[PDB]
Amino acid sequence: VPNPTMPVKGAGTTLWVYKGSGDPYANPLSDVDWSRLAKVKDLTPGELTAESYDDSYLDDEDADWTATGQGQKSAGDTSFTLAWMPGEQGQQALLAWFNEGDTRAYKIRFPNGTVDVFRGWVSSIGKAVTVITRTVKVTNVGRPSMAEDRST
Amino acid sequence: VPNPTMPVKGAGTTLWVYKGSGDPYANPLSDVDWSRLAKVKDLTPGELTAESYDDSYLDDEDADWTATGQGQKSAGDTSFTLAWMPGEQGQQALLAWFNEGDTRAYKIRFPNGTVDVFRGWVSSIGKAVTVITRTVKVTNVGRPSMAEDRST
Amino acid sequence: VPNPTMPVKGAGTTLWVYKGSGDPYANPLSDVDWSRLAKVKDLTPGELTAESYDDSYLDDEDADWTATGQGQKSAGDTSFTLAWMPGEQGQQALLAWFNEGDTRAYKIRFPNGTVDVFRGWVSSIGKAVTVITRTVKVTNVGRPSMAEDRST
Amino acid sequence: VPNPTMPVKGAGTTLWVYKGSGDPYANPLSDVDWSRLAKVKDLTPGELTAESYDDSYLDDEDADWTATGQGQKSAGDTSFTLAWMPGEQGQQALLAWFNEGDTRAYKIRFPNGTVDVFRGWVSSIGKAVTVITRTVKVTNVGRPSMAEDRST
Amino acid sequence: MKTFRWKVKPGMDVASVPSVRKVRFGDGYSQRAPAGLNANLKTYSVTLSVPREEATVLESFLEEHGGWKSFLWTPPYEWRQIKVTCAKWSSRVSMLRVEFSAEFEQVVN
Amino acid sequence: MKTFRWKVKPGMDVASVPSVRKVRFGDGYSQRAPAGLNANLKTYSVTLSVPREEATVLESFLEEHGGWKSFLWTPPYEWRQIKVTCAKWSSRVSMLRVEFSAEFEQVVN
Amino acid sequence: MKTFRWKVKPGMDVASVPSVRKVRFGDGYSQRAPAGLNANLKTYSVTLSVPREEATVLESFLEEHGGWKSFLWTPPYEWRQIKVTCAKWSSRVSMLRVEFSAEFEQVVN
Amino acid sequence: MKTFRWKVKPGMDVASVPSVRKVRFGDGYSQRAPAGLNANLKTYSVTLSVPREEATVLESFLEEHGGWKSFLWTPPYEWRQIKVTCAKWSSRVSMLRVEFSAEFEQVVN
Amino acid sequence: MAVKISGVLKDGTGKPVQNCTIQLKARRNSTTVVVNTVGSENPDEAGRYSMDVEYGQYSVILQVDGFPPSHAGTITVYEDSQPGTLNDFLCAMT
Amino acid sequence: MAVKISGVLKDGTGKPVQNCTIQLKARRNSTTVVVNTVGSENPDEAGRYSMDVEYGQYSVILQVDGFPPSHAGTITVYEDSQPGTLNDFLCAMT
Amino acid sequence: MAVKISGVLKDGTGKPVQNCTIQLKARRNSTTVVVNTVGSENPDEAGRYSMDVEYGQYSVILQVDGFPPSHAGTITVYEDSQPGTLNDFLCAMT
Repeated sequence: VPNPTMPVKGAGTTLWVYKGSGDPYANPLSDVDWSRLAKVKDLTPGELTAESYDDSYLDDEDADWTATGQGQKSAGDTSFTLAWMPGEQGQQALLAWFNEGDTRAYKIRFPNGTVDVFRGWVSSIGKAVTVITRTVKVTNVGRPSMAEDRST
Repeated sequence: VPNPTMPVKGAGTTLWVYKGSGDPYANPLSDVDWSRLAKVKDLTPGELTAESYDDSYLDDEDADWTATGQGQKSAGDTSFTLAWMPGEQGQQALLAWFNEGDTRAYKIRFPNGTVDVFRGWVSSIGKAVTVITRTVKVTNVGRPSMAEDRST
Repeated sequence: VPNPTMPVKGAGTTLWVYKGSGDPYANPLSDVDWSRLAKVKDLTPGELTAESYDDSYLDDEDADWTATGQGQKSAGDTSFTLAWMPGEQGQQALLAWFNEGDTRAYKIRFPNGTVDVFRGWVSSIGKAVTVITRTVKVTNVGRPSMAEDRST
Repeated sequence: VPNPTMPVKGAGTTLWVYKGSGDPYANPLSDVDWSRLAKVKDLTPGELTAESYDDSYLDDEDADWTATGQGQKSAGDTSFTLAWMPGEQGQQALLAWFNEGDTRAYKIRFPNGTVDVFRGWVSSIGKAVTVITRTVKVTNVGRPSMAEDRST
Repeated sequence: MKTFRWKVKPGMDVASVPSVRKVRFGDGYSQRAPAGLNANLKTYSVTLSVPREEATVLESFLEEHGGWKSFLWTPPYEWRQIKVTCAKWSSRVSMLRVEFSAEFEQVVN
Repeated sequence: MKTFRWKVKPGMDVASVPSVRKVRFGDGYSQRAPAGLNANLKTYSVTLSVPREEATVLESFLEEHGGWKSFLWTPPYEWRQIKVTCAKWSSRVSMLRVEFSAEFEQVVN
Repeated sequence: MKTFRWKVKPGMDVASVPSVRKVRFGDGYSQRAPAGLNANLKTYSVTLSVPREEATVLESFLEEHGGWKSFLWTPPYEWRQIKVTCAKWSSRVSMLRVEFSAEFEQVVN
Repeated sequence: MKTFRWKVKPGMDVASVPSVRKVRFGDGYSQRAPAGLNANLKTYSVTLSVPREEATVLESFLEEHGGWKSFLWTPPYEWRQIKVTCAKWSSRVSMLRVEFSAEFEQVVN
Repeated sequence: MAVKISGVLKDGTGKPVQNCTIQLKARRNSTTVVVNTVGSENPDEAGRYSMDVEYGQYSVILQVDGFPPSHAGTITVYEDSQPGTLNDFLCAMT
Repeated sequence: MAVKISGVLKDGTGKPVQNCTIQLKARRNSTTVVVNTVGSENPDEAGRYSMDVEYGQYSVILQVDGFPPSHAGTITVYEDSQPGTLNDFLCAMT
Repeated sequence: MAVKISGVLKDGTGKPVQNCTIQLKARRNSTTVVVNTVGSENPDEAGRYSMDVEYGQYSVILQVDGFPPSHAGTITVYEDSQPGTLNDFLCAMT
C-alpha cells in the first residue's frame, strides 16, 4: 500500500516530462498529458543549496563569533542515465528539446505516492559503448515545488 | 545508567528542533516544547574552528620563529541524513524552515545524559533514489553552549 | 535483426573516416567512400555540453531564487584506442591528417543499424609499450547531426 | 617474423642514443653509430599534443556552436627507468649529456621492425633504494619523425 | 512623452552628490547652505543584457530621444517615478546576447 | 538634532590630517605651529548593508539632512559623541540586500 | 568606393555619444537642443585574427585608404549600411596567426 | 649602412597612425587630406632574448649607431626592406639569459 | 462582453490609498485578448476604481509608488460571473 | 492566394493599444514567401488592423514603444482557411 | 548556357520587399563557375528580380539593408531545368 510515514524502498520511481500547455503545478498527480521516460538505469536529483551572507557588525554585543545569514537559495542539477534508445518518442522529444533549448517542466514519481515537479533546461548528453547507455543532465531554474507541499 | 566518567557507545543520540518561543539556553533538559526527528541514519556535528592572526614584531628578542595568536572563532556545519518521511510533521516543518529561512535553534541529546544546543540556518537539502534518504546540512551562527557549560 | 525499440549490447560499433569530397551529412548510410578503422580497443564518444548565462533581473517577481538559461552549446571530445598498425593505410592517413591538420568528418556505426557522424580535428596521439596500443583524441567543431535527426 | 599489419607483443623495444655527427633522420635503420641502453624497466613515450585556437565568428550562419581550429602542435615528454648501473658507458654519457645540457637525438626500436626517432633534452634524473633503479625523463624539441613516415 | 519598461540586471549603481555652499571659518563655524532648492539629483548606472533580436529595437528607442529629450522611468522598488535623460551608452555584442551599459542622469521638469 | 543608530559593518576607515603651518628652511629648524584650536577633524568611511525594505527609509533620512545639516553620531566604542555631516553616499542594489558606502566628515557645532 | 568583407571577431563595442548643447542653472531647468542634424556618429572597435599568409593583403587595403578615404561597411546585423574611416589599426604577430585591433569611425558622405 | 639579422622573439607589436588633415563642418562634410606624401610610418616594439655571452656584442652594435644613424632591417615575412632607427632600449639581466625590449621607429632616407 | 468590476480600494487602516495603478497581465490567449498585454487603471482620490474586463485568464498586479509590483494573484472570468468588486475575484475559489 | 485578416486588438481593461505594431516572421520557406522575412504593420488610433497574409507558417510578434518585443505565438494559414481576426488563428487547435 | 530566373519576391504580408540584395554562393567547381565566388543582385522597388544563372550547386543569401544572410537553402541547376522563379528551386524536391 502506497502511503507516507513509513520508509519506501523505491522500486518504480518513474520520470515524466511535460508536453502540453498549462500550469505544471496546478495538479501534478494526473498523468493525462505527460510522457514517461522508459528504463532509466540510475537517477540523481538536484539538491537545493543556498548562499551565506555576512551579518557581523561593529557594535554587535557578542564578538569573537562570526554571524552569517541565508539568502539567494538556488535549485540543483538533476542527472540520470538510461538505455540509449533512438526509437522511442521520449528520447526524440528529449533531444529536440535540447537542440531547440527552452525551459521545460518535468516530474519524478515515487512508489510512496507523492510527485516532485521541477523546471529547467538540459545541458549535457552522454554516451557509452559497453551496453549502450545515454546519460543526460539538466539544470533547474526558478522555484521547484517539493513533495512536502502537496501533503498539507 | 546515564552518567559521565565512563565512555559511552552513543546508540540513541536523539535529535530535537525548537518550536516555541523563549530562551533555548535556559533549560535544554526539558523536552516540553521541542520536536523530535525520527530515524536518523547518520549524523556529523559542527566543528568549532578559530582563525589565526599575525603576532610577530620587529624588536622581539626571539627571531626566526613565527608567532600567531587566535581570534574570531566560528562554529562549523552540521549534517544529518534521515529516512524520507513526508507524512511526519517534522520534515514538513524542516522544509518550511528552509523555504522561509530564519535562524532557528536545535539540540542533540546523548545517552550519556547531557545535551548540546546549536543555532543556525539550513543550507542544503539532498536526496537519494535507492532506499530513499534525505540529506540535510545546516550552518550555525553565533556562540553555542557546549555540554561542558551545563555540567559545571 | 538490427532495429530500435529494444536495447543493444553494442559489440560491433565500427569506426569510419571520410576520405572523399561532398556532403557527409547527405547519406551517412552509404559506406561507398569512407574508410574503416580496424581493431578498436576502447572508445569514448563526445560530450555535447552547453553554457549558462544569467537571467536574474531587478524587477523579477520571484526573488531569492537564481535563474539562468542555456546558450552556445558545444560538442565534446572523442577518444579511441587502436592496435598500433603502422602498415595498414588507415593509420597512415590518420597520422597524415594530424600532421597537416585540417577539419575532417568521421562516423561511428552501431549494431542497431543507425550511424552517428561528427566533424573535427585531432589533438592528441599516444602510445604504450606493453601490447602496443595507440590512443587518438579528436575535438569536434560545429554542430553534429545525431542519430535522432536521421531517425525522423 | 617482424613485419607490420599484425599486432606485436613488444618484448624487445630497444632504446638507442646518438653519439656521432650527421643527420639522424637520414637513415635510422642502421645502428652503426648509436649506443644502446641496457635493461630498461619501463618506458612511457611522449604524446604529440596540439593547441586549439578560437574560430567563432559573428556573421557566420551557424550560431550557438563553438568553432575551434588547430595550431602550434608540440611534442610530449618521454620517460624511462633503467637498472642503475654507473659502470656502463651508456648512462655515463647520459649524465654527462645532462650536466653539459645540449639537445640530442635518440630512437626507440620495436620487435615490429620500425623505428621512431626523437630529439630533445633531459630534464630529470631519479633514484630508488630498493632494487636500485634510475628514472630519467626528457622533453622533446622540434619535429619528430614517426614510424608511418618511414613505411611509405 | 514616452516611458521605459526594459528590465534591469543586478549590479545597478546609484550615486548622489548634493550641491551645498560650504565656507569654513577660523575655528570651525563652517557656514553651510543647501544651494539650489532641489539640489539633490541622483545619477544611475544601469546595465542590461538582451538577445540580438531586440538590440535594434532598444537602439532605435535610445536614438529617438537623442541626448536632449527626457523620458519617464520608474527605478526598481523606488517610490517616486522620475524623468531622466541619458547621453552615453555602449554595448558588447558577443555571439547571441548583447550587453548594454549606460548612465541615466535624473533631471527636473 | 537627530541621531544615527544604524549599525556599521567591519572595514570602517578613519583618516586624520591635522592642520599645521609648515615652512621649510636650509637644514631643518622647520618651525611648527598648532594653527587653529580644533585643528584635526576625523573623516570616516562607513559601509552598511540593509535589506531593500528599509533602504528607502535610510535614503530618506540621509536626504532630509542633505549636505548642510549636522546630526549626532557615536563612533563604535570611541569615547566621543561627535557631530558629523555627510555629502557622499552610494548604494549597490543587487537582488536582496543593498550595501551603502558613505563618507562622514566631522564638524564642530 | 570599395567595401570591407573581412569578418570581425566577437568583442566589438558600439560606444556612441550624441552631440547636444548643455547650459546649467541652479535648480536645473537646463534647456537642450539637438545641435546638428547628424548628431550621433557611432565608433566601433573591430578585432580580427587572420593567418599570417594573407595578413599583408589586409594591411595593403588599410594602407590604400590611409586615414582620409572612406569605405562602405555593413556592421554585423543592425538595419544600416554605413561608410567608415579608420586611422589606428594595430597588429600582434605571434607565431602563425596575427590579430588586428583597429578602430572604425562613422562619417557621413 | 649596416643591417640587422638578430632573431626576434614572438609577440612583436606593430603600431601605425597615419597623419591626416581633419576638419569638421556643421553636418559632417569633413574635409580630409593625406598631409605628407608618405604619411604613415609604422613603429615596431621588438623583444629579444639571448644568453649573456653575446649580450655585449648586441649592446656594442646598438651603441655604434647611437640614436641618430639608421640601419636596414627586414621585418619578418614582410614584403619590404625598410631602414629603421631606435633611441630606447632596456635589458633584464639574469644569471643565464638577458632579454632586450626595444622600439624601432621607421624613417625614410 | 466585458464584466464591470467596480469598488473602493482601501489599506489596512480603513483609509483610501492614492497614487495607485491596477493592471491585468494576460497569461493565456483568449477570444479577444492577446497574451502578454497590459491595461492600466488609476483610481480617483477616494480609491474608487471601475473597469470593463473581458472574459479569460489574467494576473492582477497592483503597483504603488513604493512596494514593487504586488501579486494579489491570478483572476479568472468565465461566462457566468456577475459584476462586482475585484476582491471577490481574488477571494473566489479557483 | 492570400487570406484577409481584419479585427480590433484590445487589452484586459477594454481599451485599444496605441503606438503598436504587428510583425509576422516566416519560419518556413514557401512557394511565394521567402524564409526569415518579416512583414510589419501598425494599427490606427482605434486599434483596427486589416492585412492580407499569405499562406504558410509564421511567428507573430507584438511591438510597443518602450516594451520588449512580445512573442504572441505562431499561426498557420492553409489554403482552406477563411477570413477572420488574428486572435482566432492564435487560439486555433494545433 | 544561363537559365532565366525571374519573378517578384514578397514578404509574408503580400507586399514587395525593398532594399533587397540576393547573393548566390557557389559551393563546387562547375564548367564555368569557380568555387567560393559570389554573385549579387538588387531588385527594383516593385520586387522584380531577373537573373541569368549558370548551372551548378549554389547557396542563396538574402540581405535587406541590415538583415543577416538568410540561408534559405541550396539550389541545384542541372541540364534539363526550365525557366521559373527562385522560390521554385527552394521548394523543389532535392
